[PDB]
Amino acid sequence: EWQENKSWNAHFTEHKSQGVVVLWNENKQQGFTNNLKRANQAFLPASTFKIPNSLIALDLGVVKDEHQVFKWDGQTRDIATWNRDHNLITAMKYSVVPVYQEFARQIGEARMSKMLHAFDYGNEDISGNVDSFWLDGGIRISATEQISFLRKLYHNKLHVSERSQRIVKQAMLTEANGDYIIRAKTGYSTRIEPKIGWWVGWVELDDNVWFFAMNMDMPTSDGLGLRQAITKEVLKQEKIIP
Ligand SMILES: O=C(O)c1cccc(-c2ccccc2O)c1
Ligand SMILES: [Cl-]
Repeated sequence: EWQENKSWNAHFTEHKSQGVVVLWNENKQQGFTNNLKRANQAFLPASTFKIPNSLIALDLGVVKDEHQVFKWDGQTRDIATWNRDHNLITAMKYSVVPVYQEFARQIGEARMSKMLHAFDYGNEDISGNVDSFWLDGGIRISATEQISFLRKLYHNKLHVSERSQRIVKQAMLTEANGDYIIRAKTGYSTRIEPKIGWWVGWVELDDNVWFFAMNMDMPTSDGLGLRQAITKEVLKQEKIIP
C-alpha cells in the first residue's frame, strides 16, 4: 500500500534542503513517499489551513459566496497584495492572512473546534488564539493527514454542504492546461520551529487523480518557489505530468 523511495531525497538535498513528498494514486489506492517518518510528522498547517477555514466560513454563512468582497481594513501591511480588497478567490490566491483571521473570529472557538473534529483534521486542537492558532497555536497536521483530508474534499464527503466544497475547490484552482489541472494551497510556517513550506492538493487527469502533500525546510523566504518546483519535478519524474 505504501512504498518508500529514499532516492527521491535528491530532489531536496540538491537544493541544500530536506523535506518530504507524499503522492497518492486514487485509482490504485497506493501511496509513495521519500520518507515515511517525516510523512507522518505533524507540523503547523499555516496557510494550508485556509482550506478548512474557507469550508467552515462558507457552511456557516460567515462568507456568502466567492464574490463577496472583504474590504481592506486600511492598515498598511508588508505584503503589498494584502493592502487591497479581496474575495474568497483572491484571498486564497494571495494567502491573505488578515481576511482569514476575521473569518476565524466570526466562526468562534466552539464552532471551529467542532468542525475540525468533524473533518478529522490533524490533531483537531485549536489551543491558542482563535485568530492565529494555525500560525502559532497547538494545531498540527502531517503530510499523510493532509492527503486524507483532501481526498474527502475531492469526493464531497466532508460534513459540510456540497456547495461549500465545490466553492473551495474552485478557489484552490492553481494551474490548468490541456494535460492536467492542479488544485492546491501553499503554506509557509515561520513562528514555530522548524520553519517549513507546504504545498498540498491534487492533480486531475482524464482518468485518474493523484493527491500530493509536501513540506520542506524553509530557513528563509528565498526558497519558497521550491515548494511547487520540486513537487512538479517529482510529478514529472513519475510520469504523472509531462
Ligand atoms: O507563499 C506565498 O506565495 C506567500 C504569499 C503571501 C505572503 C508570503 C510571505 C513571504 C515572506 C514573508 C512573509 C509572508 O507572509 C508568501
Ligand atoms: Cl473550477
